[PDB]
Amino acid sequence: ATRFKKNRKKRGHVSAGHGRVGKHRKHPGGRGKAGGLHHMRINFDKYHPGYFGKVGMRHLNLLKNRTYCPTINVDKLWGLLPEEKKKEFSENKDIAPVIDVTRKGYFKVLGNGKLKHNQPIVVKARYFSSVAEKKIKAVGGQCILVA
Amino acid sequence: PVANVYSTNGKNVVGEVEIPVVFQTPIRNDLIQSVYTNMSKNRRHPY
Amino acid sequence: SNVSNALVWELTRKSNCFIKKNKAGKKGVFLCDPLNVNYKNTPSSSGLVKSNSTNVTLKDGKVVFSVKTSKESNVVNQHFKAKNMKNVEKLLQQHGSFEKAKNKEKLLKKYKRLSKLYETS
Amino acid sequence: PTKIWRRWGRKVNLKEKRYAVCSSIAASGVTSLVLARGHRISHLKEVPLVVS
Amino acid sequence: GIALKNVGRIKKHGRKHLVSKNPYLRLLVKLYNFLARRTNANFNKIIAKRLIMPKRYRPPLSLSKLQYHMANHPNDIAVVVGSITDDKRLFSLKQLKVCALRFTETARKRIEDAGGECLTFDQLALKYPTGKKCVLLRGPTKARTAEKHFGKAPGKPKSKARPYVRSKGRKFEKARGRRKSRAYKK
Amino acid sequence: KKLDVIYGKIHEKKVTKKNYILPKSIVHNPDIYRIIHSDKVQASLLAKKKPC
Amino acid sequence: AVKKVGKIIKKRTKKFTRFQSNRFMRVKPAWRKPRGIDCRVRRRYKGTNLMPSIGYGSNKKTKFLLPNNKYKYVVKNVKEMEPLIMNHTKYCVQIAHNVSSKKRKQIIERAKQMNVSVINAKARL
RNA sequence: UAAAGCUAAAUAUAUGUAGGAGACCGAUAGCAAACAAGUACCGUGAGGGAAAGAUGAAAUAGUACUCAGGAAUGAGCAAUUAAAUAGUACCUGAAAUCGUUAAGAUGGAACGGAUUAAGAGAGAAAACAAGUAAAGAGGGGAA
RNA sequence: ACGGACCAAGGAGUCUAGCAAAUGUGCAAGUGUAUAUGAUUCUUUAAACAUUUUAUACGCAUAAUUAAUGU
Ligand SMILES: [Mg+2]
Ligand SMILES: [Mg+2]
Ligand SMILES: [Mg+2]
Ligand SMILES: [Mg+2]
Ligand SMILES: [Mg+2]
Ligand SMILES: [Mg+2]
Ligand SMILES: [Mg+2]
Ligand SMILES: [Mg+2]
Ligand SMILES: [Mg+2]
Ligand SMILES: [Mg+2]
Ligand SMILES: [Mg+2]
Ligand SMILES: [Mg+2]
Ligand SMILES: [Mg+2]
Ligand SMILES: [Mg+2]
Ligand SMILES: [Mg+2]
Ligand SMILES: [Mg+2]
Ligand SMILES: [Mg+2]
Repeated sequence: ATRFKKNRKKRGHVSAGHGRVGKHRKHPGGRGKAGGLHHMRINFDKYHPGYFGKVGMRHLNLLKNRTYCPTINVDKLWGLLPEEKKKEFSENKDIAPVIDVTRKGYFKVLGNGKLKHNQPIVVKARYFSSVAEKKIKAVGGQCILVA
Repeated sequence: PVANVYSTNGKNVVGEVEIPVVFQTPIRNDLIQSVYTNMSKNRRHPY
Repeated sequence: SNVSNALVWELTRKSNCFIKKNKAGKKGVFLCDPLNVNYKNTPSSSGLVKSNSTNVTLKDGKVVFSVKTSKESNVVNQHFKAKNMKNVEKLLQQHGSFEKAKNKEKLLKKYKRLSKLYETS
Repeated sequence: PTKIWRRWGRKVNLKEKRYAVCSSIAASGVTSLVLARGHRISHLKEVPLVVS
Repeated sequence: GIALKNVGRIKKHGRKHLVSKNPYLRLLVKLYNFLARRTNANFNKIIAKRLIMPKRYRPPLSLSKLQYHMANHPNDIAVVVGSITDDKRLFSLKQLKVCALRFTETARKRIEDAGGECLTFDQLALKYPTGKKCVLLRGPTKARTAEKHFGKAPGKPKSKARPYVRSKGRKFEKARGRRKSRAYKK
Repeated sequence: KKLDVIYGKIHEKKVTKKNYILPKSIVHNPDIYRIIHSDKVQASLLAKKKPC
Repeated sequence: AVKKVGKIIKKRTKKFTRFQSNRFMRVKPAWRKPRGIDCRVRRRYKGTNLMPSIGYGSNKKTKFLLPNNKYKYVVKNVKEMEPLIMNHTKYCVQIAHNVSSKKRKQIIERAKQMNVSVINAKARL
């Protein structure tokens, strides 16, 4: 809203806040990203260090749907269950839950965190990591591969 | 807490109903005014 | 439980259909609401904020007596037709048990002032 | 020169809209607030005012 | 004349008043200013100050860290001037008593199912006027992402600051100035 | 009466607003001067002091 | 100079007129602050126009009182002057410029019955 | 399953024509043009291109008569209108610039800041008198 | 040293895209009902209201690192 703009405070002043000696002129240093590597070098180097040059191989026709893969850690793995359902399994001891994470939108199980001690759980997925699968085995569970 | 139901002649009380729980919302004039300023822009015509 | 006297004061400090301020002669601001004995814009004199109140007003030609005295949201607006000093004194005992003496002489003086106003036809 | 691609309207979150409507119904049930908006209701009995 | 610095006038630096126009918050500020003044307890002063700070200095606190902080303070009350959030990484919750400004629906439900209670600040002002057996806590104030861009500029030796980039990949700012293979690293 | 169904006090298909929760307050009771005058608070105050 | 009547003190009575407004007629007398190098008024040369400052301010206890020693209130109809029945010794009334004679007669007659003074009760007679 | 062919809908519309509308402009603004406007006028030619709205309710009230004067025009005891200092160049009618009368100043500029004095013009809302008593003229309230 | 014989009207940091910091508001491991469709919406309304009768549209966030197979 034009009511609150800064320029209205300079309305009786001569130079509109831009200076007697250095004016407000039009493009006194170039246009856009003009002078990089010549007279804008310091800015480019201290704020965007790796900007110039190229590195790596080409990939000519990508097709990103071939490698799409969302992940989930073992922490959030008991939290997919309702709390009253989580209560029942921790009470009884000869039953365990079987969870299929692909039905929830995850493809690869990943292994950060701590599973509950002596509480078996069976997990279905497309890919597993080594540490995640070890942690699932240690508490008495099992991993299953699906496609 | 209840409310009375008045007949269309304006004098008799012909029942009562229990006050709905929507009537306990916090009254917030700042929020109402701010939401109103944005919403009232949607019916303007261009020039 | 979503409202109190203090919250009602917070909502009606500035935006209100009874407030009047004078652009010229910068001193002063008034509340002209029906149950304001004075006309101060303070939480301790405004009829909308207080839970019990009494007042005397003209409102049409004659003089009218008003009571609020609503203590469980039973907002009751009793209006009585003041006639003379003795009747007003009787009504103050009848309905104004919650007032101090200090407020009662102020209301009586206000009534004595209001009784001197008249017009034609 | 004024143009037709000035942003004429705004988008408002749904939850805030609903919150404001709810807070505006609640204010309709306080006698003091209704009076201060300019309505002459010195002769009403109840401010919620339900009718058959 | 006379040789003073800042013409003898004392300087202060923080926030002085509320910016928010919420009437309930203004009622709270009035109440706790009164309590701090008439019972100078160093508990009411800090509270009266904290509920004026801007949003970035009232961070959320999760349930797991709340329980961890109160592990050696049974039958005490925790006081927070932010919001409490749920944590799906916890398996079980104890019985706790907590006062704060806001609770999320899931956290509020989980707290009450274990036998605890939630309080607002006008209830703690009424039952604990001087904060006896109350423990003040706050969440992380330097975990926001904006803070990862502050500090030494990215380009000085051994700086941890993130850069502002269009996107992320091998083609976006990784060649000259980021590896010894192109004229120098960092 | 429809106003209790609209906001989920009683549930009904195609009338109740889906998964909407009625908002909550940061103050339990906005009467601060009733809190100040209570005995518990009044017994913790300090004697009134003098101006200059 | 300083003018003092009772307890009311005015620190200055002359106005502040705009620099060079006596020499050019396109320059109006209303005060504007001089900006611009080499002015001789911005630089406080002796012998020229003075600038207004916060020092000339009035005592807070007597800031808006008229020589009547009361405050002024402007009314537009009979009903607007209701609040003056409680504070009739600290206020005086003035009638608005665009009210008719018929309305003015009523306003004056009520103001007399309330024991409040009217500043301009001689207009349109 | 190439080197032959056909096909509606969902899409676009600074043109032409008709209809509706706006937190738009208000006669130096808005289209160049609110009016005999792509007109008057300029250029050998391709082309360039303005200025210019308002008496009053009604003129089915637009100024009859007399005197002076060659006329134009002026004046009236004469005349329309609520109004002519609304008379057709007609609502209101600012500033620059000029006329008339009055009051002042005036030895190679004039205005000005501070402070007083001498003149001239206006002014009673603080810049005196509640109340009592006898009439006279009004206007309200209650039992 | 340059502009200024006088008066009236006009006359100059704005709009859109994209990013960030600050602050206010809502919800919170989530958040934002896209294009559409529905309705006993239809002067206003080109607004407002709704969401498909153990619930996989899409964006940003919830995980990094490497030229890369990948982990
Ligand atoms: Mg400056
Ligand atoms: Mg310049
Ligand atoms: Mg230079
Ligand atoms: Mg000094
Ligand atoms: Mg002055
Ligand atoms: Mg200089
Ligand atoms: Mg073919
Ligand atoms: Mg074809
Ligand atoms: Mg039109
Ligand atoms: Mg034009
Ligand atoms: Mg007339
Ligand atoms: Mg006219
Ligand atoms: Mg000479
Ligand atoms: Mg030059
Ligand atoms: Mg020149
Ligand atoms: Mg102008
Ligand atoms: Mg922000």
